[PDB]
Parts: sequence; structure tokens; C-alpha cells
Amino acid sequence: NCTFEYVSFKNLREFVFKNIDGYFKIYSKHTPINLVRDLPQGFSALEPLVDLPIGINITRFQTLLALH
Amino acid sequence: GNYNYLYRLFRKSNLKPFERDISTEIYQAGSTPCNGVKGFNCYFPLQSYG
Repeated sequence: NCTFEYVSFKNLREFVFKNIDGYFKIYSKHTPINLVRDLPQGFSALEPLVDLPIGINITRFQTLLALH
Repeated sequence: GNYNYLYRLFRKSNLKPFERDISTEIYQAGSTPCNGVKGFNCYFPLQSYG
């Protein structure tokens, strides 16, 4: 009942998450920013970190944060 | 018979490639409001090779 496990506003950190045939593919990019308000206009592209061969049916998701 | 070995007989839709659906929940074959409970048209979704 734990079918897999692994261990390894001055900035904007971007990520992409997708699944193909059970291969869950993870992409990333980081930069400093000076538009502290909101998303910058100009371009960037993400690059891969890992592909996880996990096989799960996924349709919904949620983020996790620090607490006081 | 060896009953350690089993396969899914029923599902609502086919697997995509490597869709690893392990769930053993009782299958309502339409007619009976099974709500996970055994009975007529409330099938166990697997079978054993025995």
C-alpha cells in the first residue's frame, strides 16, 4: 500500500506536470524577477527533471505549503 | 488450485496502456444499486485462476 517511493516574489519558479501512458513527466524553470506584481510578458522555456513510470489515473490535483 | 493468482473480469471502461487500476470494489452491472455490497448483478470485479 505504498507502491512507489523516491528521494533526491523577487523570483518566479515555473513547473509543468503531465502524464503519458503512466509516465509522469516533470518540467521546471527558475528566474529572478523585477515585475513584483504579476507574470512577465516576455518568453522562457521549461526543461525536464524526471519522468516517473508510475501508471496512476490522474484527473485532479492540489498544492502543499508551510504552516504556522 | 492455487488461489494467490487473479485477474480483473469486469470494468466500466478499458485500460489505456499501463493504466494500473488495482481497485477491488463490487461492480454494479446496471440493474442492482449495489453501493459496494455483494448480491445479484453486484459482481466481484476480479477472478482467481485457482
